[PDB]
Amino acid sequence: KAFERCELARTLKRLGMDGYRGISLANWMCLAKWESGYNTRATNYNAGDRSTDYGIFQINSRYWCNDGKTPGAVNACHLSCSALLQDNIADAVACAKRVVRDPQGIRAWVAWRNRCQNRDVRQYVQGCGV
Repeated sequence: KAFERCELARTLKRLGMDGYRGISLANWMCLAKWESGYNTRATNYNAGDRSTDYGIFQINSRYWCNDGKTPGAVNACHLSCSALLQDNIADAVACAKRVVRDPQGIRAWVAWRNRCQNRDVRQYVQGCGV
């Protein structure tokens, strides 16, 4: 599913992401925008280390979800990576909450540091009613 900007903003708000572990909704929006363009079926295989990024938040198979073909993988979210490809993002959000509970927080995604950190991220939620 390809989410519309404001549709996603309201959905994440309802799922309790606004201010989760100190992370504002606009930051989560900036993350999803740059990671997948708000698309839930987005996947990216990393030939270099044999892992794959799944879904709207592009969660990696080495630490977070199990896809069976990633060497030395752990499944911290206790989810099949398949779960991160659903139209309903409830599982993806539960796993993203798990990711940020680690010391790095939102910094775990390098794309966040490149395109969101120290930037005006208000634009991602403007006019959405959140």
